[PDB]
Amino acid sequence: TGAGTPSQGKKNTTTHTKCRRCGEKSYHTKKKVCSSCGFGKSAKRRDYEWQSKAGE
Amino acid sequence: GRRIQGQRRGRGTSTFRAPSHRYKADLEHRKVEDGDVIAGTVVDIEHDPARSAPVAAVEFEDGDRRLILAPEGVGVGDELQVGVSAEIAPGNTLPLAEIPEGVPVCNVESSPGDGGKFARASGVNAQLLTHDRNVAVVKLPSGEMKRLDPQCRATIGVVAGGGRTDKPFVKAGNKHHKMKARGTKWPNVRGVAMNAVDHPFGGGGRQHPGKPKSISRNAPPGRKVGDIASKRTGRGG
Amino acid sequence: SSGRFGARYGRVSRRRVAEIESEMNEDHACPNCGEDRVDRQGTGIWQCSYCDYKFTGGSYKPETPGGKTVRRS
RNA sequence: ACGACCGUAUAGUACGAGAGGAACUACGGUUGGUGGCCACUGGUGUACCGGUUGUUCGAGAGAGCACGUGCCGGGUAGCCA
RNA sequence: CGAGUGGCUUGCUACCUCGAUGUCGGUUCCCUCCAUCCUGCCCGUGCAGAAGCGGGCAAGGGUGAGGUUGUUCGCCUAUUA
RNA sequence: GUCGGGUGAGAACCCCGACGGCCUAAUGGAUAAGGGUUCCUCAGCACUGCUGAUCAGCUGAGGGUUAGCCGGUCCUAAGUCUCACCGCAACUCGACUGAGACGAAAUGGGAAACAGGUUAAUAUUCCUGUGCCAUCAUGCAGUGAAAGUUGACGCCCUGGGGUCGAUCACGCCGGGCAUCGCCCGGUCGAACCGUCCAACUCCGUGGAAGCCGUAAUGGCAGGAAGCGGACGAACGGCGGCAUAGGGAAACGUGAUUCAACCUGGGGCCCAUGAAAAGACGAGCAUGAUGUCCGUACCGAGAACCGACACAGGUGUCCAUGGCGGCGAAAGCCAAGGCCUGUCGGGAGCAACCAACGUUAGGGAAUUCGGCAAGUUAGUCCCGUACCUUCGGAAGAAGGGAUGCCUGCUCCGGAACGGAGCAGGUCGCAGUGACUCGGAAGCUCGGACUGUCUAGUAACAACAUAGGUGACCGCAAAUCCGCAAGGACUCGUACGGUCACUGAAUCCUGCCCAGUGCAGGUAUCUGAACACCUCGUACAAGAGGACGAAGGACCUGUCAACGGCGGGGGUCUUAAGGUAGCGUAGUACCUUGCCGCAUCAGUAGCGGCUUGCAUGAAUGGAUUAACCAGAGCUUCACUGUCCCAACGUUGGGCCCGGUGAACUGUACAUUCCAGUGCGGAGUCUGGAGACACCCAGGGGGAAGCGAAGACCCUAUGGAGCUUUACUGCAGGCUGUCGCUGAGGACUCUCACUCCGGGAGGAGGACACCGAUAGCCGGGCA
RNA sequence: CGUGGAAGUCUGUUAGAGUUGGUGUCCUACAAUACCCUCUCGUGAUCUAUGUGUAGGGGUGAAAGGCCCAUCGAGUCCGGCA
Ligand SMILES: COc1ccc(C[C@H]2NC[C@H](O)[C@H]2OC(C)=O)cc1
Ligand SMILES: [Cl-]
Ligand SMILES: [Cl-]
Ligand SMILES: [Cl-]
Ligand SMILES: [K+]
Ligand SMILES: [Mg+2]
Ligand SMILES: [Mg+2]
Ligand SMILES: [Mg+2]
Ligand SMILES: [Mg+2]
Ligand SMILES: [Mg+2]
Ligand SMILES: [Mg+2]
Ligand SMILES: [Mg+2]
Ligand SMILES: [Mg+2]
Ligand SMILES: [Mg+2]
Ligand SMILES: [Mg+2]
Ligand SMILES: [Mg+2]
Ligand SMILES: [Mg+2]
Ligand SMILES: [Mg+2]
Ligand SMILES: [Mg+2]
Ligand SMILES: [Mg+2]
Ligand SMILES: [Mg+2]
Ligand SMILES: [Mg+2]
Ligand SMILES: [Mg+2]
Ligand SMILES: [Mg+2]
Ligand SMILES: [Mg+2]
Ligand SMILES: [Mg+2]
Ligand SMILES: [Mg+2]
Ligand SMILES: [Mg+2]
Ligand SMILES: [Mg+2]
Ligand SMILES: [Mg+2]
Ligand SMILES: [Mg+2]
Ligand SMILES: [Mg+2]
Ligand SMILES: [Mg+2]
Ligand SMILES: [Mg+2]
Ligand SMILES: [Mg+2]
Ligand SMILES: [Mg+2]
Ligand SMILES: [Mg+2]
Ligand SMILES: [Mg+2]
Ligand code: NA
Ligand code: NA
Ligand code: NA
Ligand code: NA
Ligand code: NA
Ligand code: NA
Ligand code: NA
Ligand code: NA
Ligand code: NA
Ligand code: NA
Ligand code: NA
Ligand code: NA
Ligand code: NA
Ligand code: NA
Ligand code: NA
Ligand code: NA
Ligand SMILES: [Sr+2]
Ligand SMILES: [Sr+2]
Ligand SMILES: [Sr+2]
Ligand SMILES: [Sr+2]
Ligand SMILES: [Sr+2]
Ligand SMILES: [Sr+2]
Ligand SMILES: [Sr+2]
Ligand SMILES: [Sr+2]
Ligand SMILES: [Sr+2]
Ligand SMILES: [Sr+2]
Ligand SMILES: [Sr+2]
Ligand SMILES: [Sr+2]
Ligand SMILES: [Sr+2]
Ligand SMILES: [Sr+2]
Ligand SMILES: [Sr+2]
Ligand SMILES: [Sr+2]
Ligand SMILES: [Sr+2]
Ligand SMILES: [Sr+2]
Ligand SMILES: [Sr+2]
Ligand SMILES: [Sr+2]
Ligand SMILES: [Sr+2]
Ligand SMILES: [Sr+2]
Ligand SMILES: [Sr+2]
Ligand SMILES: [Sr+2]
Ligand SMILES: [Sr+2]
Ligand SMILES: [Sr+2]
Ligand SMILES: [Sr+2]
Ligand SMILES: [Sr+2]
Ligand SMILES: [Sr+2]
Ligand SMILES: [Sr+2]
Ligand SMILES: [Sr+2]
Ligand SMILES: [Sr+2]
Ligand SMILES: [Sr+2]
Ligand SMILES: [Sr+2]
Ligand SMILES: [Sr+2]
Ligand SMILES: [Sr+2]
Ligand SMILES: [Sr+2]
Ligand SMILES: [Sr+2]
Ligand SMILES: [Sr+2]
Ligand SMILES: [Sr+2]
Ligand SMILES: [Sr+2]
Ligand SMILES: [Sr+2]
Ligand SMILES: [Sr+2]
Repeated sequence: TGAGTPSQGKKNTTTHTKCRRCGEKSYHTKKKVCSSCGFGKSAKRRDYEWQSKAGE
Repeated sequence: GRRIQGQRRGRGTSTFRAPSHRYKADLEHRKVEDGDVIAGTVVDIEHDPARSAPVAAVEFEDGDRRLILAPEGVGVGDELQVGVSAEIAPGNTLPLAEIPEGVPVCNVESSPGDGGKFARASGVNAQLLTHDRNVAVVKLPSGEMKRLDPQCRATIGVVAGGGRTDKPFVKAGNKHHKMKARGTKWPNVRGVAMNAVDHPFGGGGRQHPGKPKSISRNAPPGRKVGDIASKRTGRGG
Repeated sequence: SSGRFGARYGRVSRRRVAEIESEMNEDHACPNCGEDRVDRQGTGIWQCSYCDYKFTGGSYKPETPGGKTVRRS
């Protein structure tokens, strides 16, 4: 079985959903953690300095 | 390189873990204060998934239903006694001090009250030899003379299920089924069949180890493979 | 008794299974009564069809050479 | 757009002690190549005619499907070697 | 021993191509060369004949089927002018 | 698909009818996920639709999903999270232990619903009829009440009960057909309430010394059969439900085989096959309450994933529709669905291509190689070799039979089950299509089933049982973490860790010098702290004394890394190649020599064999069985070949409609020679050349496609190795702190472990913090 | 002789799984791994759905340097970074 087109047919699992905290479709319904704002992981909002260029 | 299989083991992931949720009971000796007046009737003889040997279901006088490490000959209806003044009959648990010399014993304690550590596998037994006010010398299944506290409890008789090692597995499937009930990754791929990246014996144009197999005790995990601190190797000599 | 194994496995593997399973399937004398009615229920578990006596023995034998040594002392 | 070979007569002759053994010429054929043609032989021929298995149309009659003919037998014209 | 011709082998060189000119052998289809294997015409002979050996002109046509081997090469078989 | 017709400005493809087809585990029916309005209606054609469109999954506007009893909700599973505790420089980090919560929508457990009717679209939800569960309230009964049972369970074989379905018989209702009198459809009716009970188990009676019993195992004086009885099943029978419902009508009755469902018997395990909530236990009347969330539609060759209306991918139930046959097989046909695997028109329709049929004579001559194709084929009877681990080999091989029709026999309760007999009889052919092995031998490899490079390798590679060695008594060995801690482990040497070899059979020689590991060690070497000397009003520093692990040295060890020669009738460096096997998948020479086989055999097999450079768990030899593994031979077969022909289907060609891409410095009708950075359509000389267009097979454009994978170069990169350089973890060991009392010793009070506790074991050690020496490709 | 019905047992396009040859078709594809015939397994070390765990010098690996979302001799994203 090829890793391309024939392996795409099994993709009917729901993982990333609309988040209660930020509104982005990044709340992993299995992990119960948001990949965008960090809801479920931290009280503080997920933010990183690498999201922008070093001197900005 | 990459971490070897023995290093992946320690992490304790699913593949390396024992199916604990499928295990019956942690076969330990009963807790008595003194007086010995604790006895019970054997209700059933069950199979223990953890040790491939049988285990006996006993119902005690004070209403306690517990599984006990079954010696050979123990059947339904039989009365077993646990305590100091217990009868010297097969299947009874009493301290090494009260058990006579030259009598085969099993499920021996290391420290008094631990519930039993030694001689628990199928058909094995410890042999009680010398007595004293300080020490009870027991000969363990490996042939080692273990000096123990006479206050260490033990069950009389050899462990049940003897001669299990006598019949061959014949086929891979039989091994598969046994291994699925244990905390072991099976089948075993030889290191010599792997790549250099995966094991110290990996690599080469042909299959052979890259250095001698006898490794030092001081060797770090990732290198300690083959014959660990061997005093000698081979059959002859 | 190893005809189920066919032309596979070899002499020693299927000779030792035939011998062990021959002695396992035999008529064994019961510790309660004296009747030759003991059958295997599983690994190490033995039972008499007469008096319903369920007991512990060897894995394939109802009595091991080491189990008979316990009675002596 | 023809190349080459075998054979018969020449001749058991010329030549030669013998053994052996030609040629000119005239004939018949074979092989390779070449161009064309289908009376003849052969192939095809899901044109056509027949036999027959299974199933469906109630039986019969007569038919459909079974890979582009179910299978089997015969095969006209044409196209072909 | 001396003098050469060829450009099929091998070697030498590093001129051309490394922002790519797809390998060997085989096959299929076309053209060509002559240093001619056969066929035509010849000269010599240690040319009686028959069968040969050697040489000359000559490239019209022909030079086939197979066994081992990927083989080219080569070995082998039976045919063949 | 075709002929009529409908609607429309417009019709090959939108709709009706007829005729003709396609799909049968699906192209039908119900659904999970996923989609999200795609569902229905109306109005449309700018967009989307492989052509067109009046159609539409498109555009726009409206409408549509109704529940005590179907899911959710509740329970607990692997497991997840939160809080507390602890760690960490710290946290959104981290293991344990506690508590709490979360974790199952087809497909785990689970209080209770059936039948009909209705809409454009919902429906066990609405409506009609009937029924049921839980909770609470009132009334009556009851004082029992929690022990127990249930929930609740693996794999294999099998009996019994039994419904739907299917079929058979006969009757009734309706239809079809029209030489017959056959053929098709229907002949209905639930939940629920009540009742019946086979199997199992048990009791009384009885009294078997050989009987009882089964498909099979089995049962019994410890009490068999027989007899009586207690307990006791179906989604089943029976009655009600039902002058309910449904049907145009009749509105059946019996039977066989029996999915569902119920209930038993047997066998297997180095494998042992969830839990919890809940229910029962534990009555009856009447009445009230039963909220919240889901509910449309698709579920796929157009509603999902794959950028697409993608030939891909994607779970469950319908596995019992008819003939057929062993069959959930083929082929054919219903029910149901469809003509949307969605562009058409035309040409005996050429070449050429894809799929394919048939080819006389020859029969592998084809080719690296029988690649491709073909041959064989079902069932019964006869018969069957070498070898073998006695299982197998084996469907070996080889030979015969096979239809229809008439009348019968046997087995069985019977089948619309099976096995046979006699007579008759047709064809070229009776497994008539379909379905359906070609066979035999020698050699190599791996024992076998199994695994693998998702996407050029399925193999001889990996695995395997089996063999072997190593470590460890559990406060262990091995391993993970910075730590707190953790896996192994609900485990304990018949264990499990770390490695090697790789079924069985016969075996497994010699070497411990080097390297590795391990043990020992008079003596030698061996760091730091403390101690002593010198030095310094102190300090730096120099030296000494003592000396751990380690090393030197000695010993053990090869199923530990490995080694098993040159010379001569010892030498290197320990030994000097034993059984075997051998021109090997290992042999350079090499197509070795001899033989087999062939016309011819670098092949293959056998023998020999001085082996360039075989050889014994780096396992040697051998081997039945097995194999999409490598090589060879034979019989059979054939278009692989001699050598090609004709045909079939889809293209190709012409017409309507739709409508890309690759590629493009310029010029360009070339050819032969030459020249040129030595491989020119373009330069030079000649030759040839009127323009444009169609079809073709691909000679050239060193054709198109890709900043060469080869090679080298760069004080480029990465992965990997080691006795490369340098370091970092880790292990071992000494020393200092924790740390206490009286070069060997006693104790207990810190500290550690065991014990529920009392208390026990150990103990100034160990753990931990710090430092020093050694080892240290585990890692950078 | 029968009964019994074992087996990593055999035949099998049962369902399902796999992928040997054709080096066929396709190769600006129906398809960034497809189509067809052929072939292997098909009661077990079997296949499969859903839920769940293991995470990047780390997993996972019957070991092919295989696999970890068309990405693997060290995933992907962004940042270091011009
Ligand atoms: C037989 O070994 C060979 C070696 C090299 C090449 C290729 C080269 N030859 C011509 C150009 O140098 C280059 O062409 C390319 C790369 O397309 C082919 C075969
Ligand atoms: Cl084991
Ligand atoms: Cl639902
Ligand atoms: Cl039964
Ligand atoms: K080049
Ligand atoms: Mg225990
Ligand atoms: Mg496991
Ligand atoms: Mg292995
Ligand atoms: Mg490898
Ligand atoms: Mg390494
Ligand atoms: Mg090897
Ligand atoms: Mg090896
Ligand atoms: Mg070219
Ligand atoms: Mg000449
Ligand atoms: Mg010429
Ligand atoms: Mg409309
Ligand atoms: Mg509907
Ligand atoms: Mg479509
Ligand atoms: Mg022929
Ligand atoms: Mg040839
Ligand atoms: Mg073939
Ligand atoms: Mg009869
Ligand atoms: Mg060979
Ligand atoms: Mg194999
Ligand atoms: Mg191997
Ligand atoms: Mg592959
Ligand atoms: Mg394979
Ligand atoms: Mg092993
Ligand atoms: Mg072993
Ligand atoms: Mg030879
Ligand atoms: Mg040896
Ligand atoms: Mg380049
Ligand atoms: Mg290179
Ligand atoms: Mg580098
Ligand atoms: Mg503790
Ligand atoms: Mg390195
Ligand atoms: Mg999973
Ligand atoms: Mg490799
Ligand atoms: Na020259
Ligand atoms: Na060539
Ligand atoms: Na010539
Ligand atoms: Na040849
Ligand atoms: Na259309
Ligand atoms: Na009933
Ligand atoms: Na198999
Ligand atoms: Na040595
Ligand atoms: Na050797
Ligand atoms: Na043909
Ligand atoms: Na061209
Ligand atoms: Na690399
Ligand atoms: Na028998
Ligand atoms: Na295939
Ligand atoms: Na296989
Ligand atoms: Na990484
Ligand atoms: Sr596929
Ligand atoms: Sr899926
Ligand atoms: Sr979290
Ligand atoms: Sr931040
Ligand atoms: Sr324990
Ligand atoms: Sr305990
Ligand atoms: Sr190696
Ligand atoms: Sr030895
Ligand atoms: Sr003549
Ligand atoms: Sr003569
Ligand atoms: Sr037809
Ligand atoms: Sr046939
Ligand atoms: Sr000339
Ligand atoms: Sr000549
Ligand atoms: Sr050559
Ligand atoms: Sr040669
Ligand atoms: Sr449906
Ligand atoms: Sr229009
Ligand atoms: Sr619609
Ligand atoms: Sr819940
Ligand atoms: Sr459920
Ligand atoms: Sr029945
Ligand atoms: Sr619906
Ligand atoms: Sr599909
Ligand atoms: Sr129909
Ligand atoms: Sr269309
Ligand atoms: Sr014919
Ligand atoms: Sr041949
Ligand atoms: Sr040949
Ligand atoms: Sr025959
Ligand atoms: Sr072997
Ligand atoms: Sr795979
Ligand atoms: Sr062996
Ligand atoms: Sr040594
Ligand atoms: Sr020798
Ligand atoms: Sr063309
Ligand atoms: Sr099988
Ligand atoms: Sr099969
Ligand atoms: Sr191939
Ligand atoms: Sr195609
Ligand atoms: Sr391709
Ligand atoms: Sr083919
Ligand atoms: Sr950057």
